[PDB]
Amino acid sequence: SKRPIRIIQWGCGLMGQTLIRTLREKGAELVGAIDHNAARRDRDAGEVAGLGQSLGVRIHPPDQADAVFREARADVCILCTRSIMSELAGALRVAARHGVNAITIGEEAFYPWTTSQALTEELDQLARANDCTLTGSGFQDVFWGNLITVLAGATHRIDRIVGLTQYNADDYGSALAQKHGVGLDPETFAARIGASNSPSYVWNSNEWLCAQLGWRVRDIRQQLLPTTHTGTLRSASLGREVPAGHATGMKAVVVTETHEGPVIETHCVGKLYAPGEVDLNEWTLRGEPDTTVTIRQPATPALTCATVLNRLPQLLAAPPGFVTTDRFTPATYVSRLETE
Amino acid sequence: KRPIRIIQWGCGLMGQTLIRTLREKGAELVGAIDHNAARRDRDAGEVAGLGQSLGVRIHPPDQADAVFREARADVCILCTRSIMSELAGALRVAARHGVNAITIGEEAFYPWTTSQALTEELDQLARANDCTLTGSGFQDVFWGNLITVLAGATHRIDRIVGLTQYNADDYGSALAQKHGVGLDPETFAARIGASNSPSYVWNSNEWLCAQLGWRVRDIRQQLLPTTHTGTLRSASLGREVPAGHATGMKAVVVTETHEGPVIETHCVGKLYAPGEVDLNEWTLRGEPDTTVTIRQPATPALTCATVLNRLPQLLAAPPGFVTTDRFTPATYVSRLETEA
Ligand SMILES: NC(=O)c1ccc[n+]([C@@H]2O[C@H](COP(=O)([O-])OP(=O)(O)OC[C@H]3O[C@@H](n4cnc5c(N)ncnc54)[C@H](OP(=O)(O)O)[C@@H]3O)[C@@H](O)[C@H]2O)c1
Ligand SMILES: [NH3+]C1CCCCC1
Repeated sequence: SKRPIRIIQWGCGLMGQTLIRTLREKGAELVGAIDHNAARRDRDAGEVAGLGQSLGVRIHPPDQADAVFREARADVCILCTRSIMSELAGALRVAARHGVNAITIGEEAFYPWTTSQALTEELDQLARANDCTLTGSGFQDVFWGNLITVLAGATHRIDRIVGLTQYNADDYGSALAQKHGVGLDPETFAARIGASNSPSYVWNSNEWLCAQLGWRVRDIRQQLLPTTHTGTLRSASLGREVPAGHATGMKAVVVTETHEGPVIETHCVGKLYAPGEVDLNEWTLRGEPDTTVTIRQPATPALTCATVLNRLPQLLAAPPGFVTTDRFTPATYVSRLETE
Repeated sequence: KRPIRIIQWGCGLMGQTLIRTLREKGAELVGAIDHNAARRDRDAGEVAGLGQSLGVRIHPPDQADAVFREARADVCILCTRSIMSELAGALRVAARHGVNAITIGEEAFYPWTTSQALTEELDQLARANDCTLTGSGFQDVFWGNLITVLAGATHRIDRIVGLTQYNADDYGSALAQKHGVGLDPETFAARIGASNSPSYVWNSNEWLCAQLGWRVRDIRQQLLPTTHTGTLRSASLGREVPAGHATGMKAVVVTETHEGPVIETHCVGKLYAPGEVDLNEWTLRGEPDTTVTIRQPATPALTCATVLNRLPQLLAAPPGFVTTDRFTPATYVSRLETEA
């Protein structure tokens, strides 16, 4: 006897709407919905997600999260809100206090152990105390992660791993556009983005690779450079026109040096696209032998959401704590989001 | 910790690569078997092209029991033949001496339906003697965990479509022979086409179904000769193949599941005209559609490196004939060492 996995969606923006539609297609049940956005509070989650039949799941503001957790009897909270642990920790604490497993697409949560050590250790203790698992997943899990380590499993010697990834700032909400400096003039970009040099998404995903490959990080160097176009580009995400020479987004170059010798160099571009530009994911393992993998035009948003859903049975089965996916076996295709 | 102790059975092109590379990863060659007249009584290091002899004389197979009793080996690597009926002799010797065996023999990757009785016999023998037998090679990642790791980021799979191509000349006589290299069209039809023996991707498609949790309903295979407009040399057979003779074999395997998804795999093993390269391109068709390309895979080096990376898992695995779908994916290993 199987029952649907019971999901609270926290963040009912572009990604959250995709997850609401897709979790139901896999046989899961939406049992709670939280969003602070004015336009969405009090609407039916089904309606907002573009379903034709309302779900009977009212979107609550976050100040009512404890009420929606107590009512919902959920197996899992999916959190699609912000990129950094400081801005995710509040929602993760709520899920943990209620003993509800949580998975976030928030990029830092993929591997936050050094970048937000104290928040991660506190959440790990709380999740342990309440007998639930927290984790970070998304596009990184396969495409900047297990894709590379499965190919490393066919490699005799690795000298260097080199990654090139690119995604469209317009496909995601304002947390991503903001992190990438979309619409900033060159001087403001340098001063706000370049100067503060906050860990890019591939800072955390390169640490995940080292953890799964069994390497120890010695140093990480990052440069954030504005991306630019010769014409004006419109940001539907931030609702701003970006004139030629203003930042259309950010290229991050991260070089991860290990004690063991190998280095991971990852170029990560989030920007507005000129006509004919597409998502990229290309990796080379340099050593013996040299191997290059190319994903032809990854459907980055769809792939993000599908790995989150495929992870859910492993998240339920996982031991309690904040357990990053480097400690899991790779995500497997799940036909139905149901549990015994 | 001590080096893993390896008997190399088959000291041809792949066996020479393994002898050189296993030592580079900190394993120790303790035995060598080869039936080739040119290699019998020579030092395995010398034959592998090392400048310093290893003190390991290549024995003919009629002396295999003697080399196993003497060597006290942890692992036998078997690089000889493609099909279980031709591998069984060596696997029986390894198992009777309680030594773990891993073969690049392609049927051994997943032989449970194609050679059921041989596999069940070897499984009980291996169990009686407290050792693990398995099949690995290029298939393990590039026709296997590469696909299932991408499947982990997929919402719905309708069809998996594979195109792979390798150079018949990179592997020695047994593979050239299996691919009908140098056969005239009539002999090809009669020996190869007519008998329709399981191509390598018959067994690898069954492995994919086992790891994705699908049940095979039917498998259909067409074997067609490959041809060139010019004469080509097989360095493995040392013969010229004139225009219109078989330069190798294209296999098309359609694997239908009870669940609905189908795996359609196109597999070409042939002599290469100038400019031709190895290929490995897969599409997961469904939601979303994902295409992965390996740019000119170094198929031989990848075959050997995944066998070595598998060794710690082969030692750890329970006794019996345990196909690699029951293992977690191969992981990059720096040092081939074991306890006590
Ligand atoms: N790991 C990955 O592979 C991956 C993939 C895609 C996106 N992401 C990231 O995950 C996050 C969500 O992406 P998205 O594109 O769906 O952004 P989005 O369209 O802005 O949607 C997020 C929703 O959450 C709301 N929100 C933000 N903070 C909240 C809080 N504390 N409580 C309740 N609701 C809150 C937002 O409201 P407002 O609009 O009012 O702020 C919005 O409705 C972003 O930071 C993005 O970078 C990660
Ligand atoms: N951070 C998300 C947006 C695209 C890159 C990886 C997933």
